[PDB]
Amino acid sequence: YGFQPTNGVGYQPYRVVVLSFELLHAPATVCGPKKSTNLVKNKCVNFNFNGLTGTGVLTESNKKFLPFQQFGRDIADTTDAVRDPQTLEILDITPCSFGGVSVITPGTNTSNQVAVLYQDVNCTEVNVFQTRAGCLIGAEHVNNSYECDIPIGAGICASYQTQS
Amino acid sequence: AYTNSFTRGVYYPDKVFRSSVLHSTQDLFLPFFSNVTWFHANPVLPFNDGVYFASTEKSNIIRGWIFGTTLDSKTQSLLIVNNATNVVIKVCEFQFCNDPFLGVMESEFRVYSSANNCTFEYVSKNLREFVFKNIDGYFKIYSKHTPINLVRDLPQGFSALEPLVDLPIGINITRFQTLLALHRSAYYVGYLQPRTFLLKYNENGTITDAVDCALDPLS
Amino acid sequence: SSALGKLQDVVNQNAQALNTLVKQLSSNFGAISSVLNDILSRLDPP
Amino acid sequence: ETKCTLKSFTVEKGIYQTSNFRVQPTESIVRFPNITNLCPFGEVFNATR
Amino acid sequence: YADSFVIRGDEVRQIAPGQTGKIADYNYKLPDDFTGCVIAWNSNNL
Ligand SMILES: *[C@@H]1O[C@H](CO)[C@@H](O[C@@H]2O[C@H](CO)[C@@H](O)[C@H](O)[C@H]2NC(C)=O)[C@H](O)[C@H]1NC(C)=O
Ligand SMILES: *[C@@H]1O[C@H](CO)[C@@H](O[C@@H]2O[C@H](CO)[C@@H](O)[C@H](O)[C@H]2NC(C)=O)[C@H](O)[C@H]1NC(C)=O
Ligand SMILES: *[C@@H]1O[C@H](CO)[C@@H](O)[C@H](O)[C@H]1NC(C)=O
Ligand SMILES: *[C@@H]1O[C@H](CO)[C@@H](O)[C@H](O)[C@H]1NC(C)=O
Ligand SMILES: *[C@@H]1O[C@H](CO)[C@@H](O)[C@H](O)[C@H]1NC(C)=O
Ligand SMILES: *[C@@H]1O[C@H](CO)[C@@H](O)[C@H](O)[C@H]1NC(C)=O
Ligand SMILES: *[C@@H]1O[C@H](CO)[C@@H](O)[C@H](O)[C@H]1NC(C)=O
Ligand SMILES: *[C@@H]1O[C@H](CO)[C@@H](O)[C@H](O)[C@H]1NC(C)=O
Ligand SMILES: *[C@@H]1O[C@H](CO)[C@@H](O)[C@H](O)[C@H]1NC(C)=O
Ligand SMILES: *[C@@H]1O[C@H](CO)[C@@H](O)[C@H](O)[C@H]1NC(C)=O
Repeated sequence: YGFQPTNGVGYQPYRVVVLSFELLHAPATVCGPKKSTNLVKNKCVNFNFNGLTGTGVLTESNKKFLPFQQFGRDIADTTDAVRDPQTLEILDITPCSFGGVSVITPGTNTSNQVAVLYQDVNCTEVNVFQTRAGCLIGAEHVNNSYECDIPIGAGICASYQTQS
Repeated sequence: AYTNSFTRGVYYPDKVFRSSVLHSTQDLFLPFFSNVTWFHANPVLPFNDGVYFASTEKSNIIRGWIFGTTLDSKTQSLLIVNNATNVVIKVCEFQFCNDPFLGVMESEFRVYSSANNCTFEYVSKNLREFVFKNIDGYFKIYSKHTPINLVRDLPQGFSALEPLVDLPIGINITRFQTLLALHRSAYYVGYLQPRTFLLKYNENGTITDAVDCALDPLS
Repeated sequence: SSALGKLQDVVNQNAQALNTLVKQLSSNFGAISSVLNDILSRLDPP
Repeated sequence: ETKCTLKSFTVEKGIYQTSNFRVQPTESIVRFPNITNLCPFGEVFNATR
Repeated sequence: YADSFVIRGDEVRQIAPGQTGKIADYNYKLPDDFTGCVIAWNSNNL
């Protein structure tokens, strides 16, 4: 080619690069970059650390891994800790609160009022009274002791007095 | 010569931390109380399924290994070397001396005579154990450096080996060798089989004891 | 102070059963994995 | 809800399990190792000759 | 419901209950809960 600067387009030099991706039969190789995002703590989230996928609330911990160890698990083999791959800090994993809901009825033939128990849940995550059976909403906590009427649990009972 | 390991060649088989528990695994291990070859100072050995490899000295006579199927050209092989500088992993097609070594002036490296088609490079008394294995195109290397209070005999005790490297090569392996620094101015080889072990984990997460579950009725 | 085996056994039996229940959440029963986020990631809905 | 789970327009005094409850994930996060092997294409796409 | 059209001769297996394909993913879909028949016959003579 005798290239010259006063050549019409289609006679001027073009530089070409041909990328050819091949896949023999190895174990792996080059791939595209994996974008990430900041880490928030003390909220039920959907996390993903390197491929470790789950959901729950992440707090900071008092464990000490070994430099090559990347996550922890307990008896029954559930993941209960993790290392995040940028801070090099280990974080506790706690499942996000759950439970049952029970309604306390004084009998529909007597009233339409009800109380509600959220079983083994702290009261913040739902007048309002904290038992050892859970959080109880819609019942007043009196100071006298009667015979048990409706069993709530852990020593507490409920009843329709006087009207409430 | 041949010698008897006692409880040797235990490595962490995964990245998982564990507090004070007893965890059971199935993997490739060096059985307890095994028949390990003894070498003094060497020849082409087999691989066939992983390798345990200890060594003892204060100087550094053991200067890496060489791996592969043919240890020559016409097929690819690995080469792991250490001059007085630092480690040099390398993967080409080579032409290896049938008796390859390096001298100690301090001029050396009569190891190979060819370095073609390189597909991977890298550059940068005592008891030094290593476990080499090769699964799904990955060549894993575990290692541990314990100090003996002897010079060159295989001691007794428990010491778990921590993972070092991971190489996505793809290379086939059937044979391996060793490399030594000559004189110009002791090592063992076990093999690994599929066993089932019971590892005792400390509260910091280290393996402190183990049980080989196919030794005897008590185990 | 220096025998309560009948009380210890009912505790042990219940714990041994509850652990076997959770340890079954990691068997395939003839599937590609034990995780639903792995069958919902490398398979189409059909 | 009690009347639904009991299948009846009358209910008698007691305590009744009616449903479950659980907190939902607020958002999603992702973590990964930093970059280092960006792999320079400013040699093949940026050559002098 | 009679749905009547014409396609390329290749993606006749693209009209099926539950599948992936450039014809099935963009121009015509059937539910996996399909119930009915599919008839196809050649046409370049019309
Ligand atoms: C990942 O990269 C970031 C920077 O991109 C590193 O963040 C620094 O961390 C050190 C702590 O060792 C801090 O003193 C610096 O202020 C941080 N700088 C920035 C810009 O965030 C982080 O250490 C790297 N981690 C790894 C494992 O490579
Ligand atoms: C080759 O190198 C040059 C210079 O480093 C790159 O040119 C830059 O391109 C960006 C986006 O078009 C501009 O914002 C910059 O101003 C350019 N550089 C300069 C110095 O002005 C170019 O992107 C590189 N080529 C490739 C393919 O990466
Ligand atoms: C339920 O209601 C009926 C109808 O009002 C009444 O006859 C009966 O006594 C009530 N049952 C009680 C109060 O236990
Ligand atoms: C419930 O949450 C409060 C708020 O942090 C906390 O102080 C308390 O210990 C928790 N448990 C009980 C039983 O109140
Ligand atoms: C119940 O009695 C205790 C006495 O220790 C008192 O502190 C509390 O305020 C009382 N509660 C009510 C609702 O009277
Ligand atoms: C190891 O095997 C060889 C094979 O002949 C045998 O001669 C030797 O006694 C064995 N060593 C031990 C410690 O069992
Ligand atoms: C050590 O050996 C490697 C093997 O190629 C070589 O690259 C390196 O230069 C050697 N060290 C010195 C100081 O030459
Ligand atoms: C490997 O080297 C030989 C000789 O140098 C050469 O013929 C062959 O093309 C090389 N392999 C590849 C994939 O280029
Ligand atoms: C390793 O050698 C075997 C010989 O049986 C061969 O079948 C296999 O393909 C080789 N490995 C690779 C990755 O090609
Ligand atoms: C490691 O374990 C030892 C004994 O089990 C313990 O005393 C120590 O606190 C742990 N943590 C260290 C050394 O950081």
